[PDB]
Amino acid sequence: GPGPGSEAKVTRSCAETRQVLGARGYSLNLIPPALISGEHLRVCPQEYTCCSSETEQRLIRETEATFRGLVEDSGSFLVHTLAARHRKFDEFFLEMLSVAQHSLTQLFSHSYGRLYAQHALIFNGLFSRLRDFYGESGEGLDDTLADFWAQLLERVFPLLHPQYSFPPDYLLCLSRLASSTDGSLQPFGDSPRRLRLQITRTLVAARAFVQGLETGRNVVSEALKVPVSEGCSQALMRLIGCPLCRGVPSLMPCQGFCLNVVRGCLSSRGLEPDWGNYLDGLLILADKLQGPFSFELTAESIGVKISEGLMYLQENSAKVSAQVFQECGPPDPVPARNRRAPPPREEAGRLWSMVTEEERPTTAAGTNLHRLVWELRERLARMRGFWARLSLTVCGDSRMAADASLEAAPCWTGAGRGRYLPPVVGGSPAEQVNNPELKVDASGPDVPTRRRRLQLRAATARMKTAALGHDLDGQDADEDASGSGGGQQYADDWMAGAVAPPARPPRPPYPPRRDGSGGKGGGGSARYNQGRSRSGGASIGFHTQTILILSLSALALLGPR
Repeated sequence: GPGPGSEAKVTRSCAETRQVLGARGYSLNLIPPALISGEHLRVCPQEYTCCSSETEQRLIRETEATFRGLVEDSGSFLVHTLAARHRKFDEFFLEMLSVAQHSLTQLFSHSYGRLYAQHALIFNGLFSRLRDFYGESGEGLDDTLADFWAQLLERVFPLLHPQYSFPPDYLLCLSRLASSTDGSLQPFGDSPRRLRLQITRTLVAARAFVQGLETGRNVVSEALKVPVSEGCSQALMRLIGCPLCRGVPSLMPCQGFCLNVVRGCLSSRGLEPDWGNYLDGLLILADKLQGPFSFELTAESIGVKISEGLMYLQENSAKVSAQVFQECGPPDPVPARNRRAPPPREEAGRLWSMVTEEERPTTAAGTNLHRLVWELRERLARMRGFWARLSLTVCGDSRMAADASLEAAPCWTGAGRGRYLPPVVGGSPAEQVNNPELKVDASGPDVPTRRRRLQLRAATARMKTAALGHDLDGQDADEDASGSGGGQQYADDWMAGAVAPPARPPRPPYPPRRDGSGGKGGGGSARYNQGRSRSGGASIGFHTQTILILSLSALALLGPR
């Protein structure tokens, strides 16, 4: 194949190797000027060499460091963007929570006057619980939304009818009436039904999205904590450092040889098949938050849904009075007057009024929401192939080292030169079992890969279910249904140690695993500890999150006390 021209030089000259590695800070006395009268090579073929064993080991470490730099920088970007998506999403929610709250204060102070002003804490208290629910700390928002209307009927009604006496029996009656006469649509119309349904189902869809982004952030952050195997460091030495130790720095690796080496180095790709399903859960959910579960629309609509209920309260005041002064007790005599009511009192200070509507935010607020869901949708989708791109990037960079040539021309194949022909395996560790250059047994994926793969699926199920507007009190079904899911299994370490008269610290006979371990003390889900297990106990380390708890058994040795 075609390639660049070369200068005639002494065959396998190690002086040239010294020029290349001396620039990297290698001690010059570790590299002879000509091939050493020994082989000294263990990872590279065992032949005469320019590398002392120290030089060979330095190259293994240097190539491993170069490898890690290309993976970690691309991972730091993904972690950074996941944090950026998270922060940007939360800031508009916090903003609209505050903007709606002020606009409601302006709306109700003028439209309802003292009826609102004396009770503003109740209306603003709701907003604090909208935020607490968003953070999963105030999940009892549904009861807060029910109590909101009970408090209003208890406290606004006596101000509408202040001629009547309201002992606590009537006040408590008014608070109960709201729950029984909302069924008849009298004290607030159907507004309580509108308010309670829209807010809760929108917030769980948004909360699921926040939880998903955090799940991804923590999945990727620990995926980079998967160590580089010693087999990878040796395969990387075969990739780059070996022809240099043979005194030929011009030979650089075939892309197909490289891809197999790098794919074997990346066991973290066990996260990949659930990474796609996890991002699909976010993407479907993101589309739902654009309109029917748009929180920014919901936030403003709170004002209208409450104002409608308070208008029904004033309109149906006579109808509510008919219930209050029969169910709570008889009417109070009052100094009612006939003929004509007095004219209303006016104020010397200019009074103002305003009206809110259930319209989506406009101009900058509307376009920021539109851009938010565009940035969330495109950036998440593009990073779906991240785990595959890790393998392609490292070997694309290695191709460009020899950009003046093609693999049609001879390239380095680990132990020699030519064109690489064996196949390149796919992704996940399952395909790395078939890897011809760096074989990896898929039976033992790394701990972050095992634990975080589970988290991706749990998030997937919740986000797709919440996309329907379903509460997050559902299940981890992959059918978006109420069927049960998750569970997993756990094992523990039983230990025994006499408390008295001997004071022996606890030690296992054996940890009873699913199979009972060597002591055969198990039954699948059952775990048994046998033998001289007096003064026994157990240590349980949960596998889904690092949590460790202890227990003890009342089997103290005691002796002939």
